[PDB]
Amino acid sequence: MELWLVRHGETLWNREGRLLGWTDLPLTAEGEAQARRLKGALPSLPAFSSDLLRARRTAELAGFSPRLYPELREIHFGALEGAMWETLDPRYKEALLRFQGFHPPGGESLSAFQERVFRFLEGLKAPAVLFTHGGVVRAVLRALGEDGLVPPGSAVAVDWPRRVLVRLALD
Repeated sequence: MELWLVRHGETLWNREGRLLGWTDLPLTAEGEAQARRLKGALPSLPAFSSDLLRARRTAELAGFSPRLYPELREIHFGALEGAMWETLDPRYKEALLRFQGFHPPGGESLSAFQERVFRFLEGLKAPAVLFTHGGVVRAVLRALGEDGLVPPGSAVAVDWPRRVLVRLALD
């Protein structure tokens, strides 16, 4: 199934390097600019989006009217919400780097996050554009055997659950 996954535009925490999960931050001026550039670059397909502000706003500025699904939200970092990557305990840094064995207090485990994301993708019956988060795109790319890091406001199209089709970044 052709699916286009879009990483929302940047927020202040991108430059600051803080774990951004369910904390509902707004896009920055540049973030909104990134979203606008996506308009006309994404296919005209049914759209879905994380219900968090930054994702919804990206979808809007990209020219879509998506149906909201919390299942497309970034992982819930719990007590680690807002933590600077830099100061993150080695055990947590490693878990996030290797994308495994991560269960922050008061948050969501990486295994539960993957289950949530993949269950949502499984339910899609036809091609669609998904406005989501870095961790979601990462989970998908990693499951397809590729490096999952993509720039804010960029997109990736995949043939789920078989392969990556294209990565699109705009300047």
